Amino acid sequence: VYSEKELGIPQLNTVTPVGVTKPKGKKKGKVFVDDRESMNTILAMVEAEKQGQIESKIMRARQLEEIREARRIEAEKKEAERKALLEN
Amino acid sequence: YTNQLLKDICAYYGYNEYLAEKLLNLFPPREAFAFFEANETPRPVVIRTNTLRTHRRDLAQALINRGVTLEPVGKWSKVGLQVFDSKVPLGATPEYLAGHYILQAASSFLPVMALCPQENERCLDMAAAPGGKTTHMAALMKNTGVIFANDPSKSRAKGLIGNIHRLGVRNTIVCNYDAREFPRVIGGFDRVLLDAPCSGTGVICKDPSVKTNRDAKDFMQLPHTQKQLLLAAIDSCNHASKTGGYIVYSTCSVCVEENEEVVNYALSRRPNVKLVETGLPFGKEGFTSYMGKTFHPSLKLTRRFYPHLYNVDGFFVAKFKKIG
Amino acid sequence: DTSRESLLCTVTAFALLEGQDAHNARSDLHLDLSFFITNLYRSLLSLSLNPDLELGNNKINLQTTTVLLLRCLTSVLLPPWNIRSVPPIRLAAFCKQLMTLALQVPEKSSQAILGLLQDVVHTHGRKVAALWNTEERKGDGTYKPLSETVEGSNPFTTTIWEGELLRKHYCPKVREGLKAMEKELRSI
Amino acid sequence: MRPLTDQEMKIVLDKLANYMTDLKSLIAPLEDGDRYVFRMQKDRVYYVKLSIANIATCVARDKLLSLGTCLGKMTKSGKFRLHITALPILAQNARYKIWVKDNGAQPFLYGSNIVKAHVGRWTEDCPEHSGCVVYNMADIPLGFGVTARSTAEARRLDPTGIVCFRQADCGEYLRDE
Amino acid sequence: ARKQRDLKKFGKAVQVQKQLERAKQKREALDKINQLKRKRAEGGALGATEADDPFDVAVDNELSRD
Amino acid sequence: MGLRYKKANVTHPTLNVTVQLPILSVKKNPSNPLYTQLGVLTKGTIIEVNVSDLGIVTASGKIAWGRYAQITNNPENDGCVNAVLLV
RNA sequence: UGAAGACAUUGUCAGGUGGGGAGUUCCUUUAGUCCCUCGAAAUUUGAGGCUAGAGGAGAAAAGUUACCACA
Repeated sequence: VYSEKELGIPQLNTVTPVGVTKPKGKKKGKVFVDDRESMNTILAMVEAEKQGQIESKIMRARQLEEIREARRIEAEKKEAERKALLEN
Repeated sequence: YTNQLLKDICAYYGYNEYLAEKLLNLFPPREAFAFFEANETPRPVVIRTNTLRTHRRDLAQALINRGVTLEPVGKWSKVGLQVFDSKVPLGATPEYLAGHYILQAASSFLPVMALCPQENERCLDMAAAPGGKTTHMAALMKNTGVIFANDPSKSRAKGLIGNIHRLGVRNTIVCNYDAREFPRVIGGFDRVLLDAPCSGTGVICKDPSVKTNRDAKDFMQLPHTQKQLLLAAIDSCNHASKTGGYIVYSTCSVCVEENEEVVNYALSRRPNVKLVETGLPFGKEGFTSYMGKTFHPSLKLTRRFYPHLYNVDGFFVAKFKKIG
Repeated sequence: DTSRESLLCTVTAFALLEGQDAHNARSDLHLDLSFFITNLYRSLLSLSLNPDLELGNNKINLQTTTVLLLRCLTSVLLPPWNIRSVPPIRLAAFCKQLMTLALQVPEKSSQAILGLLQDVVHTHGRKVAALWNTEERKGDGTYKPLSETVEGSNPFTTTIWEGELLRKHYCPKVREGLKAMEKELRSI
Repeated sequence: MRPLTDQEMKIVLDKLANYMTDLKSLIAPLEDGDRYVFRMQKDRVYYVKLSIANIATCVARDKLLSLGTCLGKMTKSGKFRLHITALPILAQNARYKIWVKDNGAQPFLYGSNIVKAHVGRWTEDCPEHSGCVVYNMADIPLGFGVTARSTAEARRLDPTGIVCFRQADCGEYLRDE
Repeated sequence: ARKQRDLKKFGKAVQVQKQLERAKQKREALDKINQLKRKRAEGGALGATEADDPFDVAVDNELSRD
Repeated sequence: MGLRYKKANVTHPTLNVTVQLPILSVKKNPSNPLYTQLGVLTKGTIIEVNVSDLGIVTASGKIAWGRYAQITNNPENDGCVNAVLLV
């Protein structure tokens, strides 16, 4: 038994797509984000992770939609930053 | 005669021939002898009460409850508490570990009350090596504003960060910068504070190397460095503010090249500085002339502190105002 | 309803700890109320808002929530066992909220709330007297009246001024207990 | 002074929430309108007001030493550790508290795990492993740690039996001197 | 398992070269201090207090003064 | 506590004097770099000693405060710690 | 047309930082010229300049410890 990260396993094209695979070690990059209101929803997400899944289907769907609205807000800020970079 | 007095004093106290001659000059003869007793003699141990987590009376009751013999010291301080005897070590008490009180000296108290730090005010400290002054200033603004802690040595910075975060300060940033370069970095503060590197004649009990290891060459470069240190203090403060901001000049030396000469050089080079009454309760006025050279009569408002009069270390305090 | 049912459950769990064999079972069980005082602290606002406090040898089955609040608030700040072993922030916060209870309460519940809190000060004294005096005030951070925990609020920063508001309350009855509160305070 | 990313944000608040009861007061807008923001310097994270964070951007990154209150350290494997620097905010709104006697108070300062014979009073609703913050009589914050055993099981051990674990204690301020 | 088999067969041999180099580290450090002995006994030119560099940096600085 | 020493007997090859001066720090124990960190006093271990009482005049007219001193005895076998100044 | 109100706010220069975005593939240790510049000192110093002895796939993660816990 060994860790999968240590094994050089190629990425497989499942129902979840591979996207564009980045080379390992050679110019591997990452991203950057802090936020104010979306990170407030990450607070709302983590007690929901800590206190477990909600037995109420209404409250579980309501808290998932709040994270969806946070992703929609975070995405709209990202295209706004892309438009600002195109203007500059 | 005087020459017999210098040779006898250097032999029995072990001073260097130079620094004994300089210190003999600034005193009357019987006053010099009483001063040489005290500065070699160890000083009393003093405690600063953290106003944030505790206050004077309930901390005092707590330490006597742990066996510590205390006494409120003076009418000068509502914050100071002298110690006389302690079964438990002072750093061992759980009040210390929470940051209810901090070890200081008396001379670390008075620059902070020379300053008058108010809430929501941007302040500074060019040398905060033990960190007692910085924790005292934050006790007065009640956890508001911002303090820029500065010290040019990383080794002292570890004790700074340890002392600050124990005391619960939450508002200080500490940078390892030469403070000559500091107004180029930011500038525009309210109340700047400077405890310059000095010759250390004011305190020989803590550092007994100044008895001999301080000569003619050291008395030129060291006051030279206070000048570039001190001119940076005006060039970093604000000429105007919603709450008026003042500089404070504090040195741990009794020398006359280190003290009352640097402030003469500063007030001559920058005419947009005045000096008024410094707010400390007691003290002795500075000398307007020492060796044929005249200083402006604003130095009568400066306060000098001496081991023989008060059981404190040798100190100079002066506060500045910025105009333009 | 829910305010009463919690208060019926309130003096209940305080009675189980009040058991002599059960206090001898403090070292034979964890029976701890630090979850439950925090429930009373966050509900002291809601209990103050409800004017249903007075309605038409028993420990639990008393109907009115005025005496239920008393037997609660007696057991919190004056335990039978370990009477003088009480945490300080619990004394500072519950007495400060008692001043808020002294604002929104009817008259009969007021005197007994008043008549309780000299007994709190007369037994504790200097541990709570830091609040009434501003030289004994800690300056850590501003006061947060709506906190989820008793230690979350920091009542050592705020002094007490609602005693002044109770002089403005009917003098003949309420003001008597106020002087009795301040006289026992000076007598300490 | 790199602010935390998405992945790093869930790690710090997770182990925070295993010790905290109200996560909303920590990130709350205050009267001046400025909030408390989390930055990180040299693989350790700092908990700071936003305004003092903003004027901290002037110092050079590998030149600045420390800033505000240190919440803890990022480990090499990506986990998060708490230091006793995090204690003043951690004890401000703690969720489970332990009181120890004076003969057990100094053991924590020397660095022992909490044993049954020193506890002054407990809190309920503690599972077999729950984070807790320890005080003396005077509610002086002494440290934080995890409960060793549950509400029933911790006491049915011996009076020489460890009741709560040591994680961090105020005595580490006595080290860097 | 190839790596495990190599240190299987080496075993004691790693211990022998290990004991030899630490004794070589003892010999060179003692010999380094002996060079400091003949340095100061023949000449010198020092400070009042003493340099805050640790060893093998400080001692190399005094050897560079030759 | 009983295995701790704060003072060592230190010989000065010039002026041929032995005195007691305090130990300031342990610089290098060549037997083990681990033993250097706790400050284990073995043979040929360099310590820093206060040379204030000697008053040896350095260059530029300055009085020394800390010198190298090699421990020349085995302090585990005999109680006294003995050393020679490296001057 | 009313309120705030010379507060903000705004823009331009001169800076600091910049783990972020776009491209891209000199410092360290030591000494001297006590020569030049800026400082300081009742005449001598300090800080920069210049010169010469020795070193050099790229924010994703790497080398090391007479160290800790585990296997």
